[PDB]
Amino acid sequence: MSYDVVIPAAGQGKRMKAGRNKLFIELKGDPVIIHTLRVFDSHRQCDKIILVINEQEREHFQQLLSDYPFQTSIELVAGGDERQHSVYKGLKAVKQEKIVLVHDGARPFIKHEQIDELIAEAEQTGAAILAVPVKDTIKRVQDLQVSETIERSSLWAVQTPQAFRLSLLMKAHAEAERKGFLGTDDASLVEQMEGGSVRVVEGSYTNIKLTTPDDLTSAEAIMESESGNKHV
Amino acid sequence: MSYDVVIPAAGQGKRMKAGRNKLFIELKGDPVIIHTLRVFDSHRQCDKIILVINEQEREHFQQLLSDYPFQTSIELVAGGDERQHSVYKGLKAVKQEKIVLVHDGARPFIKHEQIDELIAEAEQTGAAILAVPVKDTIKRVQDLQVSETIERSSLWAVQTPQAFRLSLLMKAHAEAERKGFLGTDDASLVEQMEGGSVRVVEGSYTNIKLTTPDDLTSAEAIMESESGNKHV
Repeated sequence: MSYDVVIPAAGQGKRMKAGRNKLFIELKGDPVIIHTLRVFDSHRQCDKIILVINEQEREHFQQLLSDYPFQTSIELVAGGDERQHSVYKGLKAVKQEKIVLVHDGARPFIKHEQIDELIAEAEQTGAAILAVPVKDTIKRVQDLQVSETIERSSLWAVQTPQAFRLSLLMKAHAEAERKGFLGTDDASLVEQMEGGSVRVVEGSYTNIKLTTPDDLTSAEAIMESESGNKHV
Repeated sequence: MSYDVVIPAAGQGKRMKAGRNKLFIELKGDPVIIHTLRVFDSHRQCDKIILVINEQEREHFQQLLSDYPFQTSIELVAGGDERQHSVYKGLKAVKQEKIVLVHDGARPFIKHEQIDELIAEAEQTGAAILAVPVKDTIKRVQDLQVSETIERSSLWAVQTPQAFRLSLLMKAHAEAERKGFLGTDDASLVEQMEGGSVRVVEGSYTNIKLTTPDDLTSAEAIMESESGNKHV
C-alpha cells in the first residue's frame, strides 16, 4: 500500500556542532537531506515524511525546508542522539497501522523501484530490508590482531530503507527498550523477537551512506553519471 | 626493507573473453593494471613484480608491458583461474626468503606509506594485512531470509596488500592445498595453520577494488580528487 517514512538525522555520521550537520552539506548546490527528501516527495506511495532531528537544529531544519517546495507532508520530530531512540520517537508519530519505512537521511540515492520492491515484501511477510552481497573478506579483529575470518558465502551488507508493518516494528522497539538492547539497524530488533523474521531485497551498490568527505566525492560522481549510458 | 610483490590477475572481476580483462579498462586513459603497477614500480623497496596471468592473455599482457616503460623487473607467470592457486604459482617464483606482498591487480589506490607500514609489521610478526572498519550492518542470509546479524564491533573489511615472510606464506599455501582448504584471502591461510597469526594495519576507504562500471565511476572521482584539498 502507501507508507509513511521515518528519516532519522541521528546515526548519519559523526556528530557535528549545531547547525553544521553533515546532512546540510551541499551536493550539486542542494543539501544531502534535500536530495533524500526529494526521493520520497516524488514517490506516489509516500504519504508522509517524519524527519527526526536534534531539537537544537529545529530552526535550521525549519529554515531549510521553507526554502524548497514539497508536495508531501513533512513532520519534524525532536529525537535523541541515538539513532534507535530517534527512530522509535518517529514511529510514535505514525497515526495509523500501515507500512512504515525507516530510511537513513544520508542515503540520497535510493530508487523508487527498490522502494516498491521493499514494500511488496513487507506487506507479505512483515519486515524487509535492502541489502547487497558482501564482496570483501570480513574478519573479526581484537587490538589489530585477527581473531577469525567470517565465512563469507551468505553475508550481506545492509542498507536502508527498511520496511515493516508498524505494529511489528513498534513491538520490536518496545521490547528492545525494555531490555536495554541496542541494535545497529531496525531489522535487528525484529530479529530479537520470538516470531521475528526479516526478508531481504537485493539493492544497488550506489545506495551509499554519505558520512565522510570521501563519500561526498563518490556521491558527486554517482549524480553526474546517473544522467547517462550505463555500462553493464 | 625490500620485497617482491605478487599480483594476481585472477579474482579481479568477472571472467571476460580473452583480451577484454577488467584489468585492461582505461581509467583516465590508462588500464587499471597500469595504475596498480605504477605504485610498485615507483616504490623504492619493491624489487620485482610477479604478475600472474591467464595463458590465453599472455600476448595482451606482453603487449601492454611493451607499451608502458617500467624501472622494476616484471615477471609474467601463467596461473590458473582461481586466485588462491594463482597466487601460490607466483609465490613459487620468488627467488629467496624475504618479505612478499600479495596485491589485487584491481586495487590501484594503495599508497606507499601504507605499504611501508605493512612491511614493518610483517618483518616484526610474520603476517600483516590492510583493512578498514566495517560501517554497515552485516547479516547472514539464506534464501533471502535473515538468519543472523553478525556482531559489528570488531568487524573489519579486508583489502590488499597482504604482507608476509615468504616462508610462512608458502607453508600456509602448501598446508591449505594439501588438505583442499580454500580461503578468500592469503591471511585466511595463515590463520588456518596451528598457531598462525595475522596483524592488521588500518587502511583507507579509497583503496577500492575495481570490478564494475560503478567502481570505475568512483575511481575516476578518487583520481580527480587526489590532486586536491581533502577534508578530515
